[PDB]
Amino acid sequence: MSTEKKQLNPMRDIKVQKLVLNISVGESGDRLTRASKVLEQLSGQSPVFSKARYTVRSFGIRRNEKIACYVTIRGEKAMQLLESGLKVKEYELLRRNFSDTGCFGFGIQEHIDLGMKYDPSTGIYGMDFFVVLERAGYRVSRRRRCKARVGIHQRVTKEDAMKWFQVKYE
Amino acid sequence: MSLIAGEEFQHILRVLNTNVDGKQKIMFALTSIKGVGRRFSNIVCKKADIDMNKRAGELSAEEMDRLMAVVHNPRQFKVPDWFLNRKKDYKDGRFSQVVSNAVDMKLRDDLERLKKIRNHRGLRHYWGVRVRGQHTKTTGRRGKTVGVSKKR
Amino acid sequence: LKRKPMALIKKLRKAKKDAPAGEKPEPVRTHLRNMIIVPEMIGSIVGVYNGKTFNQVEIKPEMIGHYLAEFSISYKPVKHGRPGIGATHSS
Amino acid sequence: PPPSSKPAKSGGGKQKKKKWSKGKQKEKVNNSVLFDKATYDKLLSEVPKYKQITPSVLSERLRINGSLARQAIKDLESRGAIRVVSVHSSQLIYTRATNA
Amino acid sequence: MADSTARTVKDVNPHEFVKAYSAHLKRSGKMELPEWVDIVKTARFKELPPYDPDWYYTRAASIARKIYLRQGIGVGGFQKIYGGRQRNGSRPPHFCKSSGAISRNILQQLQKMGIIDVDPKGGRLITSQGRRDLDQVAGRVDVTIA
RNA sequence: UGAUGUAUCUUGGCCGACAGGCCCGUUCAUCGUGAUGGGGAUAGAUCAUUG
Repeated sequence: MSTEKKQLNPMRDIKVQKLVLNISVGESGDRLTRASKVLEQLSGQSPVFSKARYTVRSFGIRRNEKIACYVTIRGEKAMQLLESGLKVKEYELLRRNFSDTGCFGFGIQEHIDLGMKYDPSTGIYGMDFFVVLERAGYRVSRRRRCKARVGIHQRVTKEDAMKWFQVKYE
Repeated sequence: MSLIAGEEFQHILRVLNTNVDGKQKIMFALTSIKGVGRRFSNIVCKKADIDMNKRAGELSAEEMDRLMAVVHNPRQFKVPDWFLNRKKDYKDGRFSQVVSNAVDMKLRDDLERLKKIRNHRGLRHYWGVRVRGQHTKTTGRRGKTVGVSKKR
Repeated sequence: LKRKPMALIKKLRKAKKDAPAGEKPEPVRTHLRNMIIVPEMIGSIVGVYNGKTFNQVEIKPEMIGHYLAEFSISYKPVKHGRPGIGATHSS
Repeated sequence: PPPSSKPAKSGGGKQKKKKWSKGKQKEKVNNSVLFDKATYDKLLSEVPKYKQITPSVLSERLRINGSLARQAIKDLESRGAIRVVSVHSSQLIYTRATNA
Repeated sequence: MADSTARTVKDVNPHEFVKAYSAHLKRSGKMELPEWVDIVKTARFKELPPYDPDWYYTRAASIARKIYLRQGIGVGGFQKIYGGRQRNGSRPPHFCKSSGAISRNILQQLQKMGIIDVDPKGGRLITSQGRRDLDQVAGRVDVTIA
């Protein structure tokens, strides 16, 4: 329903909902969740434990147990992450990783970034940095009481996404 | 605490990716380096401005940074394919050095290669037999399975 | 494309046979067509006869041996006249 | 006294892997913990009164300190004059504190 | 002061000789490498970063004790002496020497200085000057041994 | 009882990393007893030479 043709912006322009940096490997294969250390450094705040629910067929009977780790960041902290993260995968590159929904994600070792290797006791190769982009009004699908779906009208587009991010430092 | 000339420290690299070496002198440690012989290792340190006896793990940040860049790419050395861009697939690109995960990754591209091309090399991989010639007379247990009871 | 004299490899080029040499231009000028029944294996590849129907006899049948879009800076007998030797102890 | 199992079409049995492995050294030689006093006084200095002279390697073994690691320690002490070494080819030799 | 010296240029366990000599060799004007070394010159380990005490000198010094007694001695006489170049077990080598490039470079610098001359087939022969530094040094050494 | 580095048909010598192609004719830096600085298996890239 994209209504652009008016007299526009400041509510329309994109913002960062979140950056989630998530590891998926498992326990035992590298450790407890020790690339939490590496997350800890790159992002700047502590990652939180990922448990699983549902199926595996492959070892992974324990269910409730540590297997993964994540950092959902946002404000300045997400952006500050983007700046370092944004520059490492090369550019430019590419429409395919963007969804139509207007989010984009990439992989690489935590060791990419400025950072000491020396502090991370382990490095671990890859897992999604995910960037959630959205308009101001999101708060309607998010907030509890008066949830309303986000309309086609509101929802970010890959074109819109590429533009706002391509606007900045890549 | 009081700032003493090197912290306490110890260190974790990823360097290429995923890899964490230590205990060793830098020259000798680098040999590990998914990129070096004993021959290579001495060169990179002095060019980089790193001593022999300095362990790679004890070093300060910028000394390590210079390592990470110099190995894959550096001063009076280079490497570039060239010829006329003609040749499709596979080539050499000019001795990938480089080395390490890019080389293991290209070593797959190279396995995959021969096979579609339909050369005698590729044709051997599909079969699973060792490609650059052994005695055969015995030995090759590895090449396509364990000792497999009698036969028929 | 672009192309001109001189090409790489590793200690092969000089004088070479003449009977397969005289044969090969002929399908250029009178077009792509039938395979060429040549046992002669010592004829180093050259980019003039690119993308053309060839055969070689490793021995009792012909084994069609196309110059592809890939197949050149390699050696002629590799292509389809040893995979028969090899294939039949991997079946 | 026995070996291990026996091979399998493959194959071999082995059985054995070790203690381990710490005293990695040269890293702990730089940072203060082993370098400052303790290694010198405890290992090196404490050992000497019981036996006036000891070979470096023997010292190596009892003390469970790397041959390189207390080569450096020894050298510092030597400068102090606390210890006096002699020589030998195999980097082996003898370690003494004081003659007396 | 002479007595220990003289002789000792000859008879003294190298190892203090070569060491002793290399420091005296440092002073000289020359040592142009024109970047030939770098490509992969010697045994394994052995590219020339270490070399400023460890290869270059001890090599320059090296020829020099050899030449007095051995002479006349030529480039093949040099190349060989350290080297292996053993017929392999085929599981080894071993290392690989060169050493036409190596030998050549050490001999040129010495000639400019006036130290070595070449006979038209017996290889090059010690000058008055070449004996004169080698032996006046073999002088310091015999004292340090005894 | 180790490892490695240094030191202890051919040639002259100019140019080269092996591999060539010519003009004449035990000492001690290291090794820390480490499936590694052990081990060289294997596979790929690629240069010369015998032919």
